[PDB]
Amino acid sequence: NNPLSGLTHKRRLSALGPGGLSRERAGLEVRDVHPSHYGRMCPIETPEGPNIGLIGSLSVYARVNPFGFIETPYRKVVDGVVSDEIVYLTADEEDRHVVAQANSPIDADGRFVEPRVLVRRKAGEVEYVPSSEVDYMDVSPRQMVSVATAMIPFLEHDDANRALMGANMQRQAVPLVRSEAPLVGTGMELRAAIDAGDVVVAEESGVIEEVSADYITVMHDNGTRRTYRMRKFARSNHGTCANQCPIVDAGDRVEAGQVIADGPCTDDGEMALGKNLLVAIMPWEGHNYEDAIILSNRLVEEDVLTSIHIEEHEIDARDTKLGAEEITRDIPNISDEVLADLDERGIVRIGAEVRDGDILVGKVTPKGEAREVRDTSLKVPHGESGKVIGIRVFSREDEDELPAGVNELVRVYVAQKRKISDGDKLAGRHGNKGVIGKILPVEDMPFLADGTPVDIILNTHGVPRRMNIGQILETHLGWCAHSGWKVDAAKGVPDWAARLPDELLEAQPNAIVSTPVFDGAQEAELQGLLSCTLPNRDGDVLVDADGKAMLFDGRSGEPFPYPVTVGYMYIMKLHHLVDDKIHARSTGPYSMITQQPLGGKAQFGGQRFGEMECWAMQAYGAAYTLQELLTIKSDDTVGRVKVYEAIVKGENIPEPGIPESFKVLLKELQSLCLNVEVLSSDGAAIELREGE
Amino acid sequence: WLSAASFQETTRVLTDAAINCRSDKLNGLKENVIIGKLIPAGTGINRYRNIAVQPTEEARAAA
Amino acid sequence: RVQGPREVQIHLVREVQEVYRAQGVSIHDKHIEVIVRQMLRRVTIIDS
Amino acid sequence: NSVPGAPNRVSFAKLREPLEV
Amino acid sequence: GGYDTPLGITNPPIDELLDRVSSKYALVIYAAKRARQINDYYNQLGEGILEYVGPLVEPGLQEKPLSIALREIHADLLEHTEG
Amino acid sequence: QCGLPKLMALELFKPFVMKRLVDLNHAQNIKSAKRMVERQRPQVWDVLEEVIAEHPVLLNRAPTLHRLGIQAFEPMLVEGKAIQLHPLVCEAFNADFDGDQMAVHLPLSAEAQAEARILMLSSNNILSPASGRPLAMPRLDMVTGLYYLTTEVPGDTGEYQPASGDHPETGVYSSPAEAIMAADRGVLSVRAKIKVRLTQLRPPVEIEAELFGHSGWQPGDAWMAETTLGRVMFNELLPLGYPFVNKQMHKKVQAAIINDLAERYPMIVVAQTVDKLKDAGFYWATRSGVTVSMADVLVPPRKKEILDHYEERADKVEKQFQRGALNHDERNEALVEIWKEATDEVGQALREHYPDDNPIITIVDSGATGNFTQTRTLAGMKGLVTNPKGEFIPRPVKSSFREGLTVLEYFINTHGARKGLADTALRTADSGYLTRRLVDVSQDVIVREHDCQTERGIVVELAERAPDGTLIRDPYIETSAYARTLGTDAVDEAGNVIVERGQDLGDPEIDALLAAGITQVKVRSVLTCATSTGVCATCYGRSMATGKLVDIGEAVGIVAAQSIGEPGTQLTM
Amino acid sequence: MLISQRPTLSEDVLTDNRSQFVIEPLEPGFGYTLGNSLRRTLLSSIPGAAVTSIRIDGVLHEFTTVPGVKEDVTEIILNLKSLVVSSEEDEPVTMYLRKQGPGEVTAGDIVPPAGVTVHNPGMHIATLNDKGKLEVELVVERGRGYVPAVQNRASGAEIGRIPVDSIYSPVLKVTYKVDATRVEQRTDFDKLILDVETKNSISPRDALASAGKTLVELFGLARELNVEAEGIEIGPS
Amino acid sequence: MLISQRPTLSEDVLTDNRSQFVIEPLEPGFGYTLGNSLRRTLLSSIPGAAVTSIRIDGVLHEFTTVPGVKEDVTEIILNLKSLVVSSEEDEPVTMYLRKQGPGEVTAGDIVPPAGVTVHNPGMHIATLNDKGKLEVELVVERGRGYVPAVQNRASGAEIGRIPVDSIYSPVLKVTYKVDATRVEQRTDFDKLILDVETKNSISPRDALASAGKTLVELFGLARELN
RNA sequence: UCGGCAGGAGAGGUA
Ligand SMILES: [Mg+2]
Ligand SMILES: [Zn+2]
Repeated sequence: NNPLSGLTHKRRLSALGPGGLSRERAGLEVRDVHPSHYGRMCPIETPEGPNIGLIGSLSVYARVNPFGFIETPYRKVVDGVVSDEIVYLTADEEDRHVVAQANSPIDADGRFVEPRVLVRRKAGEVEYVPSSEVDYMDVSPRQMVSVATAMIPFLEHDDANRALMGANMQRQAVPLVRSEAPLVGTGMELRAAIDAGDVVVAEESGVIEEVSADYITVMHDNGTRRTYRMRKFARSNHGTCANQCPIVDAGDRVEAGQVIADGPCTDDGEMALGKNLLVAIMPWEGHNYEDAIILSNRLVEEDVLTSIHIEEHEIDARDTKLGAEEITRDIPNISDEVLADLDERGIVRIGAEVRDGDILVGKVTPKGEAREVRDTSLKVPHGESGKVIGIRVFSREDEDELPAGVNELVRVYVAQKRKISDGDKLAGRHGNKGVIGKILPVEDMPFLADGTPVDIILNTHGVPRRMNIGQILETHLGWCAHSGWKVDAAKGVPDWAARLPDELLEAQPNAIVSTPVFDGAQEAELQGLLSCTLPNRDGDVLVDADGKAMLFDGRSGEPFPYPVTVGYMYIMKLHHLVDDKIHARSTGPYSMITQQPLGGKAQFGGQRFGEMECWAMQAYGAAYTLQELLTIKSDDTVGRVKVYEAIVKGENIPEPGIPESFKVLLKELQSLCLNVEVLSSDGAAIELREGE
Repeated sequence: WLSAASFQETTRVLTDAAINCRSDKLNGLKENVIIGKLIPAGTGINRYRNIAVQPTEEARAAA
Repeated sequence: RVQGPREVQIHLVREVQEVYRAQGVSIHDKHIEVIVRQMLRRVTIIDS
Repeated sequence: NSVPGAPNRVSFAKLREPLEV
Repeated sequence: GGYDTPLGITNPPIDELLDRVSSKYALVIYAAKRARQINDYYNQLGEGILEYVGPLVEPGLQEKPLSIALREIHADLLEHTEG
Repeated sequence: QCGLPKLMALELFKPFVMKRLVDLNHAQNIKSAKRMVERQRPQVWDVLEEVIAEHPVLLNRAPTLHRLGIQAFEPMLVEGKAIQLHPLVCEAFNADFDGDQMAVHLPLSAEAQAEARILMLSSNNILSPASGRPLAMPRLDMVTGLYYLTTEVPGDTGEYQPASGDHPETGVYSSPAEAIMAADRGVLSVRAKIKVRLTQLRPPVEIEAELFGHSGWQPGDAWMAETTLGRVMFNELLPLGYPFVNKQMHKKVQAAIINDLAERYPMIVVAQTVDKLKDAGFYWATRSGVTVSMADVLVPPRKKEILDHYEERADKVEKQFQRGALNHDERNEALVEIWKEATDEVGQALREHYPDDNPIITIVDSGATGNFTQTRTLAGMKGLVTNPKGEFIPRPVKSSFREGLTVLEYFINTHGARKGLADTALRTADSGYLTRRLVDVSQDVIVREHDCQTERGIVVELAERAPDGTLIRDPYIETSAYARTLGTDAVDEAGNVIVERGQDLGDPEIDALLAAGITQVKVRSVLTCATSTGVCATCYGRSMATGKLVDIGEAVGIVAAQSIGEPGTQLTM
Repeated sequence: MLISQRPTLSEDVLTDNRSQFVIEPLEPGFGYTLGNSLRRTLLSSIPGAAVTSIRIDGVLHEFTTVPGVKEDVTEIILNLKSLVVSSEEDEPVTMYLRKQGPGEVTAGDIVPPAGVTVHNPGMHIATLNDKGKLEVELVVERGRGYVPAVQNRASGAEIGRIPVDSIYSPVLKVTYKVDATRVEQRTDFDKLILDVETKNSISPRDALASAGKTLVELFGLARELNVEAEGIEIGPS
Repeated sequence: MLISQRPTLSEDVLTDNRSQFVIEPLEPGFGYTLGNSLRRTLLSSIPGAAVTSIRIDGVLHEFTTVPGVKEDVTEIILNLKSLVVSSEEDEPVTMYLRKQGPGEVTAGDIVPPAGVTVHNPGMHIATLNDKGKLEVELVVERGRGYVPAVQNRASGAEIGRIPVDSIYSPVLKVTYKVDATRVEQRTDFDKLILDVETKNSISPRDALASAGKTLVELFGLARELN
């Protein structure tokens, strides 16, 4: 789906398989966070369904023994002073030592400031010992998290369930036609893109000689020249697009390890899975009721959230006992008006716009020797469309490996561009999740004092009861980063900015910052930065010291009576689109043994009316609806046709007959040497075979 | 035996019914659902299923 | 056997309602009586 | 940091790191 | 009552339709047998001679026979007996 | 009403469209009409507007845990590929809007259409069939809007000032229209106390008795009200003959009003009234100023002192153990008993610091959502957590989520946060088997007659008397004595009878019995019915879903199994 | 450019002083552009006249109860503020009401100052029962909208000139709702359904006829900066 | 007391794209609905011109790369969406961009017809090395609003034409501010200060006048009774 | 008028 999902798949520890456990046998004690998982397994990233606790992820600093036991590093301390010697310890060796905590005040020399520190004793017992017994210390606050959990800013302000959902939903984002890096990040996004391997890096140092849209030529210092090719519009395992673009000039000097070309979800070497949008937190006429989302129309007129999806279709030409199938344009069964987009070989031409029920290749089957030709042509399935971007034909006569029994192969690729619409799923990094309820014109949207409309509206009733307050902090910091700030130091550095670095005392508009996962921006710092931001073109400050702004109403014109929270937030598009979930059916294919409708969307199937849905019908008292749903719509072979004829002709619906599954059951019972018979009011078993 | 065979322990109930030569009268909700008949509740009972409706004399005379 | 049929139905309809009332769920007593009525419908033969 | 060409992303971190991932 | 005018499928109001019948299970059969009589009249009038009665109340432009049956029931123009 | 995509309604209604297309001379044969429909020619978008007129459909969401998981609506053609659902049926369907899906079914014959239009219509199914409480009720945003509107703020703009000498009343209004015109100019606030002359609103009982006495001909009779504008605009939504309320609309008050309307009025005015309550709630939710920022989650003022005191009290116990007095369980127990009082002092300081016009307070004080435990966790201190075995850890979490937990606190917070999800996932597979077992045993109980004329019954407690001589109402009387039929007449002190045999037990009968010195009553119950097969209507009593006596032929057996099992995933034990 | 489908106004007389105008079909988005400005032009632009001050006799101070009448001064004000009056003059006029005797003083007793008229001469002002006399001197001026009492400071000439509020508007309650219609295969169109309720001195149809003449001359100051500007033609009537 | 001073308009020019308009003295209250009526008519129904199709020579679809250009066709397309064009004729007009050799393709290399004028002679369209040429044929049309891509085989076209999305609004940002005069002696009024910023095709005083024609012609189906 | 099809197992997900 994207580079993060591919990287996460290769770091998974699974407790099932040929030699382990089962989803049914596993109980409730194998799905718990043991105290010995600290530094070896992530306690947050885990599935949400029946596989909760049976699948996990390796931590960032963990490594495996030559025996199979996971290790983790520590810093050795002696005489109350932290050294800089790293030793890797297994879970069986760290229970005989006292291990300190990562968030511990350390002076310049390396002595603990606090008299007592929080440690971890033998059996995972947390205690407050006086700092004079410590023997080891953590290496970093992010030692216990995985690579996808270490990408959520302000993680310590979020509940465990919401961080779990945020980590699971960061792997479902789709690549967009244009990418942009977060305004507020964590710093893990740079080495999560190089190690994933979806970028192009230089293996040696040199200058760039030639750059085009599909190749880069680098001249090395010794004399050798190396050229790198690109994958333009390639289809991934899940139908997404994998496109690489160069980000270098024609005279740049390149050092070994530098990123040369971008990738699917990459912006200048760092992973970018979404976009920055201006948010307002307020209810709006009930259109964002119960986790719905309101969008703007500027996100459709400017292609902000647009993705490319590619499809692939195949067909095979083989021999037969009556002849040999051949691919050709000549088909004596269909007209000449629908055979205008085919070439002299029976295939479509590149650049043609196909639609549902259209023709892709033309193939006929002989029936034996004329007038023996039947029609079997590959056609576009129901509800599909898009341009044709490539055709790959394999033949037997041109010395190509082919399965035995077939003569020719052909593949057709069809691509489309999808915009945002109602029913599509959006998400954030903190657990926010909902479908789009409405898309509004830009004149119907609340706007700031200078006339800037907002891009998305989120409801305030869902934040307090779910304990994910990291999103509000993210919006505050995003607004501060977007606008830019400057701290006054005329009378010395203020008291709240004592611990800030010297490069964070001033910033430019559209700046990028980084807040690590467990050591980032405090709240005094945010509160002090919210009152230092720069003005806009005119000397006005729209957002006050609380992070709230006064908005106008775009439908009535009057200002809203109270200030509303405004800011910038990072929004991703999830791979759950409504165009792939709509389905309907009146009649179609049926089964073979029990002549019920088929199942599934690809086979044009029906919807199950299960056991629990019959109890509701019986509790309502609806005796005719249930009978019709169970006989003339599922199994009554003779009544289905009469019902269709009556509906078309406008007459009354006939009386249901008897289902076929009952007869199948009776023959099943009779095949186990059971003498089951259907009697009448006076004996004289009924035949139950029709025929008269 | 039809209502008990579809609940649990199909083999045991089928064996006992075969040995005892039991007979089913098909007078329940589950059996009427299985064989494809009107359930004996709600609008499927005799009082409501045999209603006869005809226009009143005055309305028929007027029109 | 000690008390009689009438007291088992009170003990049952009360012990079942306590569990649901502890967590704050309101169900009428006429819904549990329908199911308790079906639990006492048979007789065990001593001598035939 | 530690990568030849990378965007300049300033950080709020107050602790130093003795190891690289 | 003191209600506003109903629209669409909620006309006529059922609290008055239920005053002409014994329960809500007999109204279903009443309406569903008058609708079938109306449909038989419509589909047999253009062919030959029939024995049923046409809509006792003035229909609309394209109205379903169930709506006409319910309007006839509400206007006290029919009668029924129970089995 | 619902909303149906055009491309789905075209496929669901194909034969009806083919018939209409052939009838209107838009095609020649059935095959031609089929091809034209399948090709989506522009001639098929006009017949598919009278084809689907007054043709109901059925909407279903899985799991179907009770009757209201299936309901019948009237389709409307919308633009898009998603179905539009009413906000007031989400409680019955148990459906949020973060990715759920529902299925559509189409009735065909006349009987199925009549059943869908009469038995299953959404506007007919408002009361819950298990307890008789309303399901289609305002919630969440509507509750906040209707609680903001009907709130009285002392000392506001343009309130009533009973002045003399300088100027008169200065704040008495002659009609609601004048009050609205004044509020459109900024002179008057919606939530400011005023005096307004009302003409078309029914006065309360005491005011009516004092003024008109015999009756209040409210179409044109004028009185005086001391209320706000929001209360008048709220009472203009209730029916015409409903007396003035004049109260703040907590969720309990709204539920009481809806229940009274459902029990005293036809079922069409209730459906017409909830739809305009939803409108007013949604309109006033967006102008109430509820928003979240990090400067509204106020912290306790004096918290570190409390914590230091309750940490010294613990270090004494620790010293003691270090020398020796207790073994281990005594230590852990006294540490738990110190860190279970420190969280309560923090709680009671947080519930005294927060003002009453805070956005976080008015969401839990209006009954919309949430508790105060979550508010204490967010802004106070999390407290004690549990180990994987299930016992409290003697070390607490002293930091709120507004300040951020540390690495170790966050790690030990997950031990009892994973157990919740795993047990939630394992208590959904043992409740559905209990429900399946309950349905099968009680599937042959059906109301068969009207009265068995039996004389047996059961005894109901119905309140008890204190030693002083004052009756104490039984705490559990709505689910044991209400909606039942008497078996013997209720007599008192060898006197007359207040109620007679064979009468339902509403609240008037209950209060009449209680105000005469009667405790023990004899009712008719299903446990003692004389009917051979099934039960009779009189013994069962009143149907909770409709509020009247039961109908001959109902399936009282499946509702009893779809009631006791519906709320079994909430039994956190 | 042309509109495609020309909107049309239609009325639906409910009562005698209440109607329901419908304007459809409106292009997507033009239902909220025409609603709030028609409501505001209807409720704050039509001129009219109303009582702006009274001077009841016998009240040097404490305005509690007047000798003889069975009502407090606040009920007298509430009953002398719902008078549908109209005047064809310019400067403030003056009226007088002097009824002495057991009876029921009504609006049919204020002698009109040759030019101003009372259109509802059947309303009850007070019930003089305890054999007394009422003498009220009112000042009826003209204006527009709802003006709150203009508290003065004459300090001498206002011996007891109680200032009242003035409802100059001839319209009393306007409400609007924007619906949706279908024109072909395109839904999401618009339909405005106003609801004007007036007094007894103007008809509900002259309001949306004199509120389209103070807005075709307020939005006509823009279409005069450049006469040829290529707007949107509506088509022949 | 009834006022008589009829509202009067007055403009002030701060640049060649931004302007302000004062409209005093309105009636107490009627100051925000006129501002919103004009902002809602200025940001929706103003006619203009936009490009609607391109035709490079050698390309067939939009999912490919040309030889010698450092971008694909979807980036030339997403960079040809910020071109401010103008027109005077109601019929499609074909422009022509033909550049070759080392350099950078800009918008000043599009030889316009006679009636079309490009107002951005300094935007970016691509970068060329000494191995590629760009031959584009842009089609300009007039209209109103935002119309999505007009499909290919649903308009009778060939197999080389690439449809494009067209935005026809010549306006960028509009806001207002009211200065209320709430004095005693009940002599109140208002004052609206509109600000209109247009892109570069229409002067800030021809957009207010197209919205004034639209609103002087939509509020006329009300005064048809009197 | 020729002519004409739809079983199992495993893995990962959404509510
Ligand atoms: Mg959900
Ligand atoms: Zn009985």
